[PDB]
Amino acid sequence: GTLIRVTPEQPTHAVCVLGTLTQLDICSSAPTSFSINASPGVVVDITWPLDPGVEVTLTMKAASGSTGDQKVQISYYGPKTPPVKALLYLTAVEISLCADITRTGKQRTWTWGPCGQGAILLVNCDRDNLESSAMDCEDDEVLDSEDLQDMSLMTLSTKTPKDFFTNHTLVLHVARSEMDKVRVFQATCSVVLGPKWPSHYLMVPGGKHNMDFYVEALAFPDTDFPGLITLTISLLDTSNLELPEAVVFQDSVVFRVAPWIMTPNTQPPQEVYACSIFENEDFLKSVTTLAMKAKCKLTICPEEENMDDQWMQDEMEIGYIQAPHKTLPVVFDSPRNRGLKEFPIKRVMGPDFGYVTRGPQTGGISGLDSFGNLEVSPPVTVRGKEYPLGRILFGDSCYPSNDSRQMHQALQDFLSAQQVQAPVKLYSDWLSVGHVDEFLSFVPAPDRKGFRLLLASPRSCYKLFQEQQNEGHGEALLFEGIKKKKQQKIKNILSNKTLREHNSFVERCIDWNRELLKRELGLAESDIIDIPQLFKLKEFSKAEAFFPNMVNMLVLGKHLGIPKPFGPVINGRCCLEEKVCSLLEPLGLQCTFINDFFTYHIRHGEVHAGTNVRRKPFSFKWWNMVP
Amino acid sequence: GTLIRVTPEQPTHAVCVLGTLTQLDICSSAPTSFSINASPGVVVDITWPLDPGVEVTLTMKAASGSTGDQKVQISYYGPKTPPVKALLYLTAVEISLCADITRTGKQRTWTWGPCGQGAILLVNCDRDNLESSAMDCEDDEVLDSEDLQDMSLMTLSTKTPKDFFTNHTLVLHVARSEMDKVRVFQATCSVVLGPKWPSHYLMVPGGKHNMDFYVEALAFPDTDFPGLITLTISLLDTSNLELPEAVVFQDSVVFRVAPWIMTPNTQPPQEVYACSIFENEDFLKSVTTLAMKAKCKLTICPEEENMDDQWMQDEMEIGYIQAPHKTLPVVFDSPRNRGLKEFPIKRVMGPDFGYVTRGPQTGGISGLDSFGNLEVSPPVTVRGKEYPLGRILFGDSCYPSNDSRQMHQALQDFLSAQQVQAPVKLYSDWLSVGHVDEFLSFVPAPDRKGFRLLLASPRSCYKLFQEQQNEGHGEALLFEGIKKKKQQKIKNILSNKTLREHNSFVERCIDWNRELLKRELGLAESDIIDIPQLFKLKEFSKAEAFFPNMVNMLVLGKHLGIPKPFGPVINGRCCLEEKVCSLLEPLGLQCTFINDFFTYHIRHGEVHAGTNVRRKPFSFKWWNMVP
Amino acid sequence: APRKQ
Amino acid sequence: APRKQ
Ligand SMILES: [Ca+2]
Ligand SMILES: [Ca+2]
Ligand SMILES: [Ca+2]
Ligand SMILES: [Ca+2]
Ligand SMILES: [Ca+2]
Ligand SMILES: [Ca+2]
Ligand SMILES: [Ca+2]
Ligand SMILES: [Ca+2]
Ligand SMILES: [Ca+2]
Ligand SMILES: [Ca+2]
Repeated sequence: GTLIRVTPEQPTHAVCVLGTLTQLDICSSAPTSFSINASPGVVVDITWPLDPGVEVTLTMKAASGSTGDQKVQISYYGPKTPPVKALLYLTAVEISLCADITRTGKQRTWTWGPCGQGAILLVNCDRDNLESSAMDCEDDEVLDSEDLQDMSLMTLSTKTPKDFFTNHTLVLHVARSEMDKVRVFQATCSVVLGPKWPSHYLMVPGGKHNMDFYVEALAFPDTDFPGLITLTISLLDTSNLELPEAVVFQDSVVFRVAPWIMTPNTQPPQEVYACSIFENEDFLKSVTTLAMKAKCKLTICPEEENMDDQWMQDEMEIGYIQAPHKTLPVVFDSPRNRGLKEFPIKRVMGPDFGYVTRGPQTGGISGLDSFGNLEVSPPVTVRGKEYPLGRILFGDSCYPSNDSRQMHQALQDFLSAQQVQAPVKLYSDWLSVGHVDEFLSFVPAPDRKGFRLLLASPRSCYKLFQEQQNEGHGEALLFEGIKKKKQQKIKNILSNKTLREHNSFVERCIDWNRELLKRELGLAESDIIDIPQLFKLKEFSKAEAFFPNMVNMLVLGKHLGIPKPFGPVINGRCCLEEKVCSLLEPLGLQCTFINDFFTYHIRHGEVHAGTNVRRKPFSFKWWNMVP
Repeated sequence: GTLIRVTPEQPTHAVCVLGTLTQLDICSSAPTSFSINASPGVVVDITWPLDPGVEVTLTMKAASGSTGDQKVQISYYGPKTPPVKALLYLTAVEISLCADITRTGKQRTWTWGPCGQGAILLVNCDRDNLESSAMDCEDDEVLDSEDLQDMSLMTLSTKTPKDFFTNHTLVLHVARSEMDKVRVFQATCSVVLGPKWPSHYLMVPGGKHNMDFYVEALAFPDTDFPGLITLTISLLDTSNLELPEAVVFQDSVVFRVAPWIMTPNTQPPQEVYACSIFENEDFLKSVTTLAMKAKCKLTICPEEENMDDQWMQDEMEIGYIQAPHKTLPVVFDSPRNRGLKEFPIKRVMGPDFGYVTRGPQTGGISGLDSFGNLEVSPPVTVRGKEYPLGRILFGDSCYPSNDSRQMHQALQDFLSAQQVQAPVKLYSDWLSVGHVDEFLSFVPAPDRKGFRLLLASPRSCYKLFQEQQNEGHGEALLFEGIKKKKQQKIKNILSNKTLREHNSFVERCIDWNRELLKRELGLAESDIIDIPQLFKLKEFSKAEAFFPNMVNMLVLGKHLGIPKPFGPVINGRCCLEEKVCSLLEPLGLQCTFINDFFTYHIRHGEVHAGTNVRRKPFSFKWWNMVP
Repeated sequence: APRKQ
Repeated sequence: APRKQ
């Protein structure tokens, strides 16, 4: 909005940007009545009394070809008074700062949802740079033409008289509070805005001109950053050599920085990870077979890079970032920093594969920072509230004590700041290792919501072994088929009252989470399958799997890589495998039981813990959510 | 929610907290049909088939007098099968964690507005402690009984069997992410929760018991703290000496920390501040007279404490914090830290007077951190959106450059985090000093919205002097009455084309803000009064008042302390005073013109700049807003 | 004591 | 290489 003060003493000169509201003040400097006459290019909506509440608004149809090429003449008059004119010389210009605010096709507010508005900005956190180590957004150069594919286009369209920028100048700027989070390049690329440059005078010729910019974000939404970046163009009147520049017009574009998003087990797999180059090759054969069946790329981290760290699940989580112009996978690199420390940075980050990390990197970390403790539900609607990308799930204690663990707060805060998968804390700290993947998994299903929640279940396994005993198999041996292990009979397992007490307490820990998941994910019992599973309490009364933890499985669409439990063999078959098959095969799932005993199981993890998976991003666009 | 698994092999024992949902699993461990029979204290809503989708929910009317004093017998049966019973022994208890969630009278979500819910917590930032220096919330003791008046009451009501806590224990806790922001005391006071203590085992006797806690907040809402604190009670089953504790029940209270709130010039004044013990006493006489007229306490900072710093406006802003149980004034101490550095801490902070500060305290600061640049509008409704406590206003540049100033980002972020008065940045950086109070003020009015916005106006003053010249007074002298000053004639002021150019540019800077205020505060022209005021550009083309800046006034209800302009004397009276009077007297305002020339004006400030005011808090309760 | 420095 | 330490 602008209010131009017109005067009979002096003619006034003014610029009018198309799309702006221009009013006249006729009264303040008048000498009883007035009339207005203007050139055809000016539409004056409002003969009239010289009264202060008379709203006179000027509208201009097109950009001026010359400065002052439109005129307004206000003739004041009275009963005995010959007319007195005031002159206003107008120059109209077009100043449009443009971005993809409809989110398909290149107010000043970023709004969520399908009817919303606001452009998207990607954190430029991959490495298209040929033989480099850094993320692309770390320097202030565009070093590759394909890097620009990651960036957001913004264009300044101007239409002015040929001499307009003799006396006016345009400046592009970003608030100092946001300059550290964005970098803007001008294309014909050189930086115009960025971490030490909050403003830049644009060099723009008169007439019609179009100037393209490319914008990269430098930081993910976080505690300290809601995720919005505003870029502003200001038109400055520099007509007076003995006076400071005066702002004539400002316009803005607001971008939202795209969140980091995880993919549930119900998303189709694209690539499997194992770092199974260590001591054993038959585990690796099985997962390789499964990957083939599932049509996945397969990548393996060798012993020389492993440093004997076999837990491919724990050091990273492969998510993605998504904009209308570009979607790419992005590895969240856990601070756990064991043998696999370098793998995400050296082997997973690369062209069109982004990187993020959080938390302290040389200590101050726990087991619950391992990303076996970081999972995500399938899409879910909870008491009317839709969660179309699911809800992040991570394990905690039920209350903080001297002996309890949590995922580091920096990680927790980063996940919640990616508002999109509204995290839910579960209770995993009762486990020795402490990971949600030790008691839950999700698998696809053809009916009802499209998945099942699988939970480890001591109840189910006691039921199974009791039925087997009732049918005369009390002598059948748990751990049949194992070289070096105490074989144990079903009857002695059942009669062990301390084992029963242990598993009763575990059942209680899992049941707490069952009801938590039910509330927070809106699940019914019909969404849930119990997988027969025994545990034992050991050091600090922390729970460990009694036999291979079958819930800690690899889910490759309908192909499942389930730890081989080595259960009692009844009518030629392990009754545990048999039970699991009877539960999952009716869903169309194919269960492969993988020997992981002396390589994973014995070192406190199973198939899921020794592998990782990159999965297809959701088709649903995160910005269409209303978090 | 809880799902109890009943078994014919073993009777089960369970606790039920009143107000909780308890279901039975009848099927999982059944031996075709079942029936249920329970004691009168159990209501069982659900003869029936042994089918998994049969929902059996137990409700208990009152707390148990003895453990297991309520029973449920599930008799299973079939065509050829005599009944088989399963036993469930129930103990009901009452565990209520209570707070003032209706906000008058001592779900788990804090919601805004008159129909909302959630208790309020005050930052305990005053000093009730007798002869002390620290804020009360800095230690972990309640040192005075009146300190508790600032704190929020939370009560744990429990009703159990006499022996219940033999085998159960209650723990009170706060997330580690929030423990640094709250401290909780148990009353009979000793700390139970706080910065290094996130959890505490409560010592609670069986039967009926009520335990009061008092809660203080330790930090204001900020960038890093949305303002919510959750305190949780957990009931733990400690029945088994060979197993970890098991959570049976949790309940929570969510508190919101009360924001820091400012008071506009339309709020009735309560206390006036000046540190007018320096060289001159007649200035001080006038403000003292005004304070008396306005029925205000008056406090003055002496030269020995001043260190010759006379700008009482700049080092502080007196706001307040508000809860249903307590409202107190709170000084925001600016980091500017000149001669008045100690005044807020030593003289203003005290019993029922809080303290807050922000920003770096030994450098890194600008003039726009002086609190002459921090103001607030009256209540305002802007295109339907209500701002019942007004909108904070502070001055900025129009864009960031090497030579531009801003208020420090820590201050800006703190103001916006007190969401309640949704700050608006104005353009003050064109001024030498750089403060919004140099071009605007608000005064009460009896009609229309209840105020006027006053803006400094070179237009008005040129109009005034021109009319005076037209009426034959061109010889009249600006600065009549001043000892040591170049007197200047109206005719020469008007003919000075450079002065006119300067004031034309200033008019442009003020007009930018006029339209900004119009948009952001929803103002019409009829809300605005122009006060005649000339400026000049000096060092770095920065604007300074040509004569005493009349808008920089002290507003004490209908009593105004306006800098004496010493304008041209026409028909026995300064025509500027006369003009201002003609503008303000029709509103019921009484204008006192105060000589501040050689003491304030000459040192780049006026009456508002040399004083400060504490005003009555809004009656409207901030929590009833929907920001 | 100028208001500005 | 235990999963836990
Ligand atoms: Ca780059
Ligand atoms: Ca890139
Ligand atoms: Ca790492
Ligand atoms: Ca790329
Ligand atoms: Ca994971
Ligand atoms: Ca204290
Ligand atoms: Ca206190
Ligand atoms: Ca200070
Ligand atoms: Ca107090
Ligand atoms: Ca102030």
